[PDB]
Amino acid sequence: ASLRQQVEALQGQVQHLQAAFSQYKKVELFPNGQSVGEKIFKTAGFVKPFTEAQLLCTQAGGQLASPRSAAENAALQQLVVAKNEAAFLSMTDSKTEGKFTYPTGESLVYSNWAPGEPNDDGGSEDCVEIFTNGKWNDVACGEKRLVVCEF
Amino acid sequence: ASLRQQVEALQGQVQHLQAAFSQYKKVELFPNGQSVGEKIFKTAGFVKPFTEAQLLCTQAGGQLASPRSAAENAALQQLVVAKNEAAFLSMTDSKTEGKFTYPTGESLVYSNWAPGEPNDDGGSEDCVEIFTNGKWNDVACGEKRLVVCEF
Amino acid sequence: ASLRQQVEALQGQVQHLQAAFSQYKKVELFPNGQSVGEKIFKTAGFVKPFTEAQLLCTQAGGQLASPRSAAENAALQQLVVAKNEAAFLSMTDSKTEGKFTYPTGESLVYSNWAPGEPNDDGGSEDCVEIFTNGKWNDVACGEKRLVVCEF
Ligand SMILES: OC[C@H]1O[C@H](O[C@H]2[C@@H](O)[C@H](O)[C@@H](CO)O[C@@H]2O)[C@@H](O)[C@@H](O)[C@@H]1O
Ligand SMILES: OC[C@H]1O[C@H](O[C@H]2[C@@H](O)[C@H](O)[C@@H](CO)O[C@@H]2O)[C@@H](O)[C@@H](O)[C@@H]1O
Ligand SMILES: OC[C@H]1O[C@H](O[C@H]2[C@@H](O)[C@H](O)[C@@H](CO)O[C@@H]2O)[C@@H](O)[C@@H](O)[C@@H]1O
Ligand SMILES: [Ca+2]
Ligand SMILES: [Ca+2]
Ligand SMILES: [Ca+2]
Ligand SMILES: [Ca+2]
Ligand SMILES: [Ca+2]
Ligand SMILES: [Ca+2]
Ligand SMILES: [Ca+2]
Ligand SMILES: [Ca+2]
Ligand SMILES: [Ca+2]
Repeated sequence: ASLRQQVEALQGQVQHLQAAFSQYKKVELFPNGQSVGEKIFKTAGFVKPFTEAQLLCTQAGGQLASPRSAAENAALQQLVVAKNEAAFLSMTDSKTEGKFTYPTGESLVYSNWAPGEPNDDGGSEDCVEIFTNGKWNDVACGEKRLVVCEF
Repeated sequence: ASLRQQVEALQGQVQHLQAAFSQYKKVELFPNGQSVGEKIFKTAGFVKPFTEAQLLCTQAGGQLASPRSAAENAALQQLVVAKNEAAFLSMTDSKTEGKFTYPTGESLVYSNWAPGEPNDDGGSEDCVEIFTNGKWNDVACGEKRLVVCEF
Repeated sequence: ASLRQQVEALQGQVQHLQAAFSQYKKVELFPNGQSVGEKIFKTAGFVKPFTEAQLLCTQAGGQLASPRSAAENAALQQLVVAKNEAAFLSMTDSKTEGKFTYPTGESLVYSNWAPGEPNDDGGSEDCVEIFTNGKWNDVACGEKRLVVCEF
């Protein structure tokens, strides 16, 4: 009656929010965001050394891009191609050389290394970038690569 | 009194939600977006040729700015005025020389041609740009113009 | 009635909506935003003079950043440091010299002045900027500093 009518109204509000929010999400993701599954990649539009880009992500409430999938990597790669800038991933074998780990300290459930990589070139390459072709290369942490954080 | 305090719940949350979403809408629209009606113009902030720009928009789940009225053209000019870059529109007479149409193929319902426009200069100008003064000029689709999508 | 078949509905949506929005929050605030309480500071990412910038904010539905607590101030300081540009605050003493107020003509409830500030250098400094250390300074309103709106 008066409850029928006000739930019926609660109905319209929630539909209005889904359409509005839906169109808003599109707006947010253009042009510096990629959506794939339940994760979002977003670029900061610029480049920084690993430690500098790493802290950018953590405090924004997310973390460096950690594609655990060829699908996540291809989307991330869509972002890297776009800026025409190779980007850091979250992974680092700085604990123990030769074995790369996610920031929790876990081990890689997925990789997309480029031929010859990782080679720890110079005896000092413990971070990872992703190329415009989507493939991986371990590299020194002090190099400035595109900042892309996952959410 | 049960579902009374069950729907009074969702209602509360739906309300707090609408406030949040409302403040956040105005945050994304700053500074690279305009809201006019139910349409949302958003500029990337850089220039591209028509085809690259067109792709960008289609891929963000939208398309190139297609002002359909005074009010809409005015909102779009804002973005243009602000970036001091002439932007591209979706409209083309690539099919029938002299007949400009939206991507859907439909003929124009509004226009704002600059005095003496279009002129298909050089014997080839199939695309459209909006100036900082609002008026329209046709241009070669190879030109790099400001990218602005509509959602 | 059959209403309990429909509140079981609003429930799930509101749930899905709230979670989905909660993630785009972190998404949007990166890299140019910072929340603090229920206020958001958002940088336009460039520098303009007081008059021009205060308009970009007021036309975006907001206003020039008005930190009113040590917290709100610390948050704003975050942005300024990141972009490495001292930013304008909303407050001026153009009405009455030596007397700083908000756009509401209201008088300050928090300040974090640099030592010996404000000094109205050359008797021509009616505006406020905030340094990369969080400290305040009264500057020429004609000067161009970082644009940051509070929403
Ligand atoms: O910084 C120069 C060079 O560094 C990176 O790659 C280097 C090394 O990591 C690779 O193993 C070898 C062979 O693949 O090439 C470089 O020595 C990349 O950032 C690369 O793009 C860059 O030119
Ligand atoms: O790319 C050069 C020039 O192209 C466009 O305008 C040209 C033509 O379309 C106009 O009809 C004439 C008359 O003003 O001007 C040019 O010839 C514009 O995009 C223009 O800004 C640009 O310089
Ligand atoms: O652009 C010069 C200078 O202006 C501002 O500071 C000036 C004045 O307002 C200060 O009171 C004194 C003492 O700190 O310094 C200057 O004279 C600031 O905007 C400053 O960053 C700037 O370099
Ligand atoms: Ca090592
Ligand atoms: Ca290594
Ligand atoms: Ca290497
Ligand atoms: Ca033609
Ligand atoms: Ca033509
Ligand atoms: Ca022309
Ligand atoms: Ca004065
Ligand atoms: Ca003064
Ligand atoms: Ca001063």
